[PDB]
Parts: sequence; structure tokens; C-alpha cells
Amino acid sequence: MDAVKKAILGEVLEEEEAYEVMRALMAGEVSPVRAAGLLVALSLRGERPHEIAAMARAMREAARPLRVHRRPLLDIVGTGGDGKGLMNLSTLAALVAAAGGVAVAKHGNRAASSRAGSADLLEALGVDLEAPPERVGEAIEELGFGFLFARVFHPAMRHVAPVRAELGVRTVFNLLGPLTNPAGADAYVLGVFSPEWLAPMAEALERLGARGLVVHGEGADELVLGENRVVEVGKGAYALTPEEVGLKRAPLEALKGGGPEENAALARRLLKGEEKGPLADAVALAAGAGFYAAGKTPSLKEGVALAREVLASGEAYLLLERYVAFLRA
Amino acid sequence: MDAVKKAILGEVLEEEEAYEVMRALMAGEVSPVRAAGLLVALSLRGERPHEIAAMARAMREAARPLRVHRRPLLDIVGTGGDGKGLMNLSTLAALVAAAGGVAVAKHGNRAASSRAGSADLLEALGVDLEAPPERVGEAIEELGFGFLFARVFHPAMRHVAPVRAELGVRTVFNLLGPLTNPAGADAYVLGVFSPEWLAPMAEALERLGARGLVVHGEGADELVLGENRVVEVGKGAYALTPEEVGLKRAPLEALKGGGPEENAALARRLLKGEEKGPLADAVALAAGAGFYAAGKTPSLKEGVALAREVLASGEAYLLLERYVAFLRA
Amino acid sequence: MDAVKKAILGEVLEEEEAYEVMRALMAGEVSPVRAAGLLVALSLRGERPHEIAAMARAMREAARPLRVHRRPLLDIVGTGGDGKGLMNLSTLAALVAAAGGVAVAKHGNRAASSRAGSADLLEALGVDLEAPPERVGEAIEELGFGFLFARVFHPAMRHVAPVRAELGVRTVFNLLGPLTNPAGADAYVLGVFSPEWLAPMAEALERLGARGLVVHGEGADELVLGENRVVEVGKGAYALTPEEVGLKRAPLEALKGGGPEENAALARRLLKGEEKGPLADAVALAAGAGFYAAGKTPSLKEGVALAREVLASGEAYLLLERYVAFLRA
Amino acid sequence: MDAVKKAILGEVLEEEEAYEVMRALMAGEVSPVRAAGLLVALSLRGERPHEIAAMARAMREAARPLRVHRRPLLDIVGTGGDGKGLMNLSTLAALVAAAGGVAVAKHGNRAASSRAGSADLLEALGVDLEAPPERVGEAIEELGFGFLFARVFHPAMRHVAPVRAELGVRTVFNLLGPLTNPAGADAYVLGVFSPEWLAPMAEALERLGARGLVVHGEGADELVLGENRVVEVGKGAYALTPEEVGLKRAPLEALKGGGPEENAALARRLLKGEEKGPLADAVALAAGAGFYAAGKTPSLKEGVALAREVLASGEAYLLLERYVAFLRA
Ligand code: NA
Ligand code: NA
Repeated sequence: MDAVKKAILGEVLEEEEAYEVMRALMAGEVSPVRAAGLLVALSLRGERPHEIAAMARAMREAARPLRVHRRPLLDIVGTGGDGKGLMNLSTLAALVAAAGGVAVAKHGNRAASSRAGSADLLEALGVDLEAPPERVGEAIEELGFGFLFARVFHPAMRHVAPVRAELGVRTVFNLLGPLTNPAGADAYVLGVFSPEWLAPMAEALERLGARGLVVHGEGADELVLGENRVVEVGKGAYALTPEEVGLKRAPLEALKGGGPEENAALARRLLKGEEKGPLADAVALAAGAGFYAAGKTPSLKEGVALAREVLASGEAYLLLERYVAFLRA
Repeated sequence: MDAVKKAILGEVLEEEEAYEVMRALMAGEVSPVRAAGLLVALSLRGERPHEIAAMARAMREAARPLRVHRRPLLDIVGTGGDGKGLMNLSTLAALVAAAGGVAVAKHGNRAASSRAGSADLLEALGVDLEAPPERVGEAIEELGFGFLFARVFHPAMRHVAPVRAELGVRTVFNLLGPLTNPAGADAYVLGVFSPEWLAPMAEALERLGARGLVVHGEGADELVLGENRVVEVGKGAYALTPEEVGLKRAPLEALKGGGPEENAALARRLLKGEEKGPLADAVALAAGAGFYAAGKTPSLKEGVALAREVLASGEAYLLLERYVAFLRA
Repeated sequence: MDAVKKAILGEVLEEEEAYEVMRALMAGEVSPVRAAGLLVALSLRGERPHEIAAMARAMREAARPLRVHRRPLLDIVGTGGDGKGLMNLSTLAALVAAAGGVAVAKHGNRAASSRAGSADLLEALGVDLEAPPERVGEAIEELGFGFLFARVFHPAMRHVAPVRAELGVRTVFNLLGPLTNPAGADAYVLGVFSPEWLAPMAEALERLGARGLVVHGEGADELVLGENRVVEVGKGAYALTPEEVGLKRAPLEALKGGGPEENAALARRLLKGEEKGPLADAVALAAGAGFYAAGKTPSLKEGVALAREVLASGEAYLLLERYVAFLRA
Repeated sequence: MDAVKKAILGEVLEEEEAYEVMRALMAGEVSPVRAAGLLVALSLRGERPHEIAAMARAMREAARPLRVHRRPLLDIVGTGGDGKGLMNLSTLAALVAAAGGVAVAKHGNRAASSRAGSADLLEALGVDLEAPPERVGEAIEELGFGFLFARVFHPAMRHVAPVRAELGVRTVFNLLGPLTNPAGADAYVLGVFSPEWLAPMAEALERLGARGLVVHGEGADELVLGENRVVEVGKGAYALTPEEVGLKRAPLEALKGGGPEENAALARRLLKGEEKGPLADAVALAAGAGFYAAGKTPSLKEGVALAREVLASGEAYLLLERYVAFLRA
């Protein structure tokens, strides 16, 4: 009985076995049926800290190599799996943070069976997702921004994706994605689908030597214009509200956005500093948290203040275009 | 919520949700990945009787139709896979019960290897496994015996066979095999893989409107010549030893079989009433349980007594001969 | 399993082995690595007609079941992979054939990534690609036309698609796509990406009990306004030119088109009988081949004549809207 | 078109395209799926010498560094997997050559079965496989012998080892193993699994600037006591029989070892100069070929004579003991 069978049988895995299971998955040695079975089994009983850590290690080792010489290196990313179906603002917040001087390496992917993933949005904005890791790394060093497409850095994710899409439920990959930034990001604004994961993911980041905030927004895996719950690595837990940082509250519905084409249009207007509603406020909130997490500003309020200025300046769109041109070289 | 997704989430399904999941599976509507996921989920958190019975009804509905007017209708069958490599005791016990006057419709299949399964044994004895359902039904009506070859009656199982093989672990389908008698048998001596399945399977039978005994014998999914554990549908669990029904104990080794021709040779001696060793005692034990389960005898003791006489008469061999000829007519 | 290794070693598979290999692939029993190895080996060695037909059967069996009474049932479909990048006219020709009185079940998919696949075009024209299989079946019975979206009918392809995309080269799946119509179409105008596949594919069609024409047009997997090469089931190989059916030749460039948006408007003008250029002639040629293949017209020229009349009448556009509305709640 | 895709398409690679493909593979830039595809394609069409040599250099470049000043430096190694399952005598022959004064750096690995790989045998004899490269290099300089454990010197093989095992068939890596000596050995007795590989591998050796003999013995990838086929770098092809060098012929079966423990026992007796049968003659034959390949003796005959003397003296066992102690120091 190999480690995969043990996992399917629902038995807790020793660190070495957890590592082996993910190594096999990343190596393309596991059939779709057994991959589906092991993911469901792990999701039912709940993956333990040592298991997640071991699987994360297997993923980092299987990743296409990339070394970025800029630090702090910020990632604004979420676990996904919240079901709220809100627009993915992390990508826009990440661009604002980069336009403000923070080195950014945002980790993202395509959305299951919607064109809404961060990778989908960026592609619609002109980003060539096929660009090699070395070119993306050069962009981060020279321009301060880079988008790390999951499938490119972790090839196996191309096969894991359909399995996750079909199962249609949360799996260990929802937790592993944020924890496996392939550029070695050390600063985070990491959103989670449930408050239960705020502390665990913050502790995971701390063990990795990373810093930042783990966030949850009234059900969504991103900061929203409401009573957000946060856990700052090394410090503790606290609430983060819009009024706290000079922003107004808005229902979650105001952050839903629309179809892929509409969101692509919204993105341009937002980055250009033309769109001014709740969507702009939410991007400013996340970017502000990013400036704080990356040490660009000493506080969240100063971070949000800077983010509002940067967003309104339209510099984030100018940066996006520099990025697009850089990759098309 | 979608029934299949609910299953994958690890939630207990309402009875008709369980029916729907199995209906979808048998209809070829579920993808291999989702089928793998929901089978693993159901197995890990444990299938409940009302789910098991509902899925058995859905599977029975997808089978090739066959209506038998005779009742009670007995089946001696098990969940299989106990890896004991025993002689086809239930097949011989079924022939004995039929020779004793009880209408029998024994459900079976081939064994995936050189070892002989019930279908392999009967084929070696002259049974034409290609006989159409209608002909087998006529045999039950006229001769009181029929063998229901799973491959002929359950074409829909081809939709899940590959997934079951690849998972490499037992699933709800192992439980459903004996609960999907295509002739609608209502009396059973149903063997299970382990003691933990005695009660759930007994309740599933009760919910299906059936009667009888669910049995387990020292690792084997059938009654053996040792300490058996049984659950009488509608009553409760109790132990069943050879001595309390007038038989002597014997090790499992004494009940081992081999290939089709070897088992056929043994079957001939046993059914003719010529071989009186442990194999004969084991057949009498299962057939006796069958007589009791069908209400032919008032007790297990009287059932075993009747079975010993029927076996010794050689009449079960005559019945087999007539059955073989009937399918060839 | 064993047959998979045999394929990887470059050996020709027996019919049963080919069926088993594809059955395993579609069932999710093959790891990405072994799937990649098998597909490359098959492609380099050269798939034989008996293998192709056997694998088509395995795929047809794994698909979401759909049975329709309408016959003859026509499909105009291609293997893709010609790298010619011409406008996919098969969809328009199919609508014309249906408007002319032939039951049509056109098999199609989205295109990576022009969004220039048949599914992409129909969606832009108003077709709800999320319609359930049963509803599409009802459309074929009631309206005489249905579009079979590969993603809906072949869910098992979800775990296979990633391997194909990563390999980035043509594989046996290019050949199987046209041979796995989920509605059981029996009449075809099947385009192939290279002349060497005309004969093998015609034999595959015959082995599957289908009829019609396998076509290739100066590099494209569709009939064009030049010297087409054809292999008709039951007749053999021959060339087919526009002039012999009353049409004028035109450069392939005239059949290109553009962006998805341009082709939607293009498609409308063609179906309404407004566009009269080479594109209209090419649609008439394919639709005409369809009428002949299905038995609606006794000759190819008569089929083209009927297609030209139908196109000019605008009835194909009315059919499209009838279909679009049919799928709406 | 990138080189990996070209390989997958079955086209012969230009020398530097082959170097690039292997460089990418060793750098972790190639996905398991594309790696699987290219390995199968290369194996089926047949790797050419210019490709093999280039890939060997790319692999050598990725290995952990190890500079040995002593020259000539001899290696006695094979491609493995011939199926004959004979005892791996190359290790013993290497020790004899070293005891005879030739600097030896024998390249080896484990044998997942019977873990009777060369590394398995040496470990059973006391060698600490965890010894760092520097220590092994010091042993070669001081003792004249060193065993290069592939897993220690080729950490980059972690990017492909999984794919190799998963494919389960021979690939170019079988050929590359003997051609990637991490100490830069320049003299060889290289065994191949089939005679068709003699000339290509001899050319690959010459291309790499190496000298020696490429051998094949009646189905085995080692010199046997029968009609051996040889291709000598800078000399050409010829047959080599035992009688030509003063040895007696013996059936292959006399050269068959046993399990790992039996081989360790036989190895001890041989090195001590105690075993005097065919196994001793076979060791002398290979060691003699090594002496000649390294330029220690003027002919194969004198090389075998020197080898028989050294073997009988027991000096090779004493060397082994010194080596084991040296590593444990
Ligand atoms: Na007798
Ligand atoms: Na005709």
C-alpha cells in the first residue's frame, strides 16, 4: 500500500508520506481517479499542519526555478473557495502596490469554469501567460511587478485544475496555492475562505519567515468594505473596517462586478483612476494593506492613503502597460 | 444542492438524494473524477442503510428486467473480496435449497483470475452463461432454480467498473452487489466482508422488504465451520457455531477450492452426495441458513438437517443437470 | 496497464487492446506521464484504422448518453489541427443542411484561443452552451438541429485535455473528435488536416457503420474553393472542384475571416442570404456535400444547388433563431 | 519551434538542440508531461551519436563538481537492464584494475530490484554511500579507487527519475548513465544491452574525448565467457572470445549471481582470490579489458593476464577494505 492508497483510506499521513503524495501528484504519476480520491479523503478529515507543510515543500521543490533579487517581495493572494463569487481584486491591488514602489510577485491562476481568474483578467489586458519564468523575474526586478501563473511554475497544476474543477469543493490546493509563491515572496495580504484559517495560515507564514496579514472579509477570501477579520504575522488578530482607514462601507454585492469582458473594462477604468465607486475603495483597501505588509508605509491608514493617491494617478495602468510590453519582447 | 456535490462534501444524503446519485451514475451522467470522489467520500464517512437501500433500488432499475412470480425467492450471496479462495459454497448451497423446494435465483459473477467464481464454476458444469434473461426466468419458474450472471443483467456497471478498479479500495458498490438481485429475490443469506457490516446490511435488506440472515465467518463473506456472526433481519445479532446445528468444526483450509475444473469436480461429488467431508458440512450450513431465511424450516437446526438430507439424496445434482439442459433447449 | 506499455513501446495494438487503452484513458486510470507517452508513441508510429475505430467506440461509450430517433443524422465536422486558421464554416453549412430538411447534430467545441471554435461562434450568436444534453436532444427531434458541445457530452475529456495541450502537437484525439459524435450521427462531411488521413478515416467511418465524405481542401480540414481531395465511403478517392458543381474558385485567403466579433456579423449576413461572396460559395459547397452524404439529394451538384437556394432564402438564419429561443427558459 | 517540441514531433535534433533539451530537463524547466513525450519520441526513432554526446555534456555540467588530477582515469560500467539479470561484475573488475595501479572512478547506482545494483553491492560490503563528493575524490587520489554514487553526484536527476520509472521503459537515460561519469573518467569498458548500440556508443565516447572499449556479450551488457562483440574507440569493431585471452568459455548461467546477500558473499570470495570458477574468469576478462583501455597493458591478452594475477593475490579485497575504512574515517 503506497502513500496514495493510505491517503484514500483516510489515514493521517506521516510527514514523509504527505510529501510523497504531493511529489507524485506534481510528477504526473497519479491517475485522475486516484488524484480525485486522495483530494476528497484529505478534505473530509482535514489536513493537519505537518501534512500541509510537507506537501508545500514537495510543491516548492517541483516548481520551475526562479530567483528574484528584490525584497520585501509582496503577494496579494487568496485561497479561493469562498463561493461569494466576487470580482478578484487582488490583481489590481497588486498593480497599485507596485506602482507605489513595492516589489510585487502576485501568484494567480485561471478560474475553473468561469473566465475570472486573475490569470484570465491579465490575459484579457494583454499579458502573455506563456512568458518564461526568467522573463517574469526580470520584469519584477526592473519594473517592480510580475504575475506568477500557477500552471507555468507548477506544470502539474494543468492536470490538477480539471480534477479540482470537477470535484467542485475545497481541497488542500486551496491552502497550498497561497503558500507556494514560486518567486519566494516574503510579504503577504493572504485571504482565506473561512475565519478558521486565519491563525493557521498566519502561523504557517511565520514558520516560513514571511510577514504580513492573513485576511477574511465577511465570507470572502479578500478584504471587503465591511468588518474584516485579520491576523498579522507575529502580532495577533484584529478587525479592519473601512471607516478605520477613511473608506465607506458598501455591501458585498457592490464588489461582485460582472462578466469577464465587463470586468476587463472595469479593470482598465479602475487602474486609470477613472472608476470611483466601492470597487475602487476595495482595491485601495487591499493595496493599502499591501503597502503596510511590505513595509512601504508604517501603518494601514497611511497605506490606504497612499493607495488612493496611486490609484487616482493612473500610474497602475501605465505600469500594467510597461509590464505587457516587457513580456512581449 | 447538487446531490453528487453533497456526497463529495461528506454530508449524509437524504434517501431520494442517494437514489438520484446512483441513478445518475448508472445512467452514465457522472464524470469519472466525480464518481471517484463521491465513492471515496461515501466510504470514508460511512454509508447509511437508507442510502444503501435507495442506491440498490436505483441499480435494480437500471438492470435488464426480469419478473419472477414465485415467492419466497432465495439468494445466497456475498459482498465478495474476502480473499479466502474458498470453494463456491454459496452456489452449491443454492442448488441444494432449490432441490429442497425453495425457489432460488442465485446472483453471481466470474472471479477476476484463474480461481473459479460462481459463474466460472457453473460454466464448467455446462451452464450457458449467454442464456437470455427470459430463459433464466422460465427456468426459475419451472425448475425452481436460476443463476443470474451479473455481466448479463448489469450492463450499466460498465460505467463505473474502471473507476472501481483504479481506486483500489472497497466502495458502496461492494455492498450493492448482493442487494441488486435482478430477479427480485426477497429472502437472503447475505455474506459480508467484516462484522461491522452485518447490521447496516441487515437494515438495508429490511428497508428493501427482504428477510433473512446477514452473515460473516472468520474473515470469509460466508458461513464457515467455525465461529460465525449473524444478524437476522428484524431481530438482532448472535453467534452461530457448527455444533449447535449438528456439524463439526473444520479449518478454512479444508474449504479451499481452485480452478473451474477442480471446483466442478468437487461440485459433482458434493451434489451427488458422495463427498461427505467438511465441504459437505459447509454447504449444508449455508443451505440450512437458506431454508430458514426463506421460511421453509422453523429453525436453523431444522434447516441444516433438511440440507444434509437433500445433499445426500443426490437430487441437487439432478437439478443441476436439468437446469443445464433447460438453458440448452 | 499492459496494453499501455505495448503502445508506448511502439507496437501496433489489436482492436481489443486499442479499445482498452482508450477506455482506461477516458476513465481516468492513466497518469499524465503515461498518457503523454502513449499519445506520442501512437502518433509517431501511425495509428491504424482498426485502432482508430476501436478507440472511437471507447470514447463514444464514455460520453454522456444521448439517443435520438432522427435519421439520417448529419454532422459536418473537422479534425482541426490544419494551422490554416480559416473561418470554421462547418457550423453554417450544418445550419443550412438542417434548414433544407436534413436532421443535423453538429459536434463542436471552443477554440484555443481565437475563441474561434464552432461553440464560440454559436455562443456569440445566442446559443446557451449550458443547455442540458436532454434539451439538445429534444431540439434535434423537434427542430431538426442540435449543436453538441464537446465539453458537455465528453466530461471525461476534462482530465485528458491538459495532457494534449501540454504536448502541443496533434494526437489521435484530433482524429477521434469527428468520430465521436454523441448523438450517433450516421452521415458525415468529415474534414481532415492532411491528405494521408483521408483513406484511414473513411475506413474508420465505415467500421463505425457511418457513411459520407472525408474531405481535405488544399491544406484545410474543410472543403474549400479549390482542388479538394475526397474519399467517399463506398466509392473511394477522387478530387472535387468548385467548377464541377457550378461554383467559382477563390483563394483560401477569401475564406479566412477575422476576429470572433467579425465572424459573428459575417455569420449573420451569410445565413440571412445577404453575403454572396466566396464565403457563401464555400458554405454552399459543404452543405451540398452534406445533403448528398445524407441522401437528401442524389448528387453533389444537386446538393450544392439546394444549399444555394436555402442560403439565399435566409431560412438558415430563421432556424438559428428558432434554436436559440428553444434553449431559453 | 522549441527543441523539446521538435523532439516530440520525432525529428532528429541538431547537436546543440539536443544539448538544450537536456540542459532544460536538468534545470527543471521541462514539465513531466513534455519530458515523457520527448523521452518516448527519442527512444522510438533512435537517438543518434551527436545527440547522445551533447546530452551527456549537458548532464555532466549539471552534476556536482569533482576534479580528479590522476589520469588515465578508468570506469567499467554498463547501460543496464539487459534482462539477463547476471551478477554486476563491473564493480569487482574496477577494484582489480585499481589494485593493479590504474586510477579508477567507477560510476554506479542502486537497483530498485534486486537492489543488486552496483551501489547496493558495495553498501553491503561496507561502503558508506552518504560519503560527500570531496571525500570520494580524496579516496581516488590517495587510494586510486572511488565509487561515484549517481544519486549523490546527479541531484538534478530528481527532475526526471520519476518520469523514467513511471514510463517503465528504456530511454536515452540508459545510454547517458555510462556517459556521465562525474569524475571525468577518460578510459572505459562500457557495456551495452544490444549490439546495435556498440557503434553509436563508441562514437559517443570518442565525441566526449574518451577512449576504451564498448562491449556486448551474448545478450548481456558486460563481457561474458562467449563470443563478445566489441567496438574499440580509434580501432574499430571485432569479436572477442575467451580463448583469445587464455580463458575458457562457460554458459551465461555460470555468471548469474543470486540475491543481494548472495552476491556480496560471492564478491568477497572473488576479491579475496578464493573463487576460481567462471565468475573469476569473467572478472579477469573485464578487468583485463580495463587495463588495456587505460593503456596499462599493451594488449587485451596481457591485461587479462595481469588481472588474473591481481585477482588471485587478494589485493583487490585489501583495497576494498582500505576504501571502506577511508570513507568511515
Ligand atoms: Na452417498
Ligand atoms: Na445517394
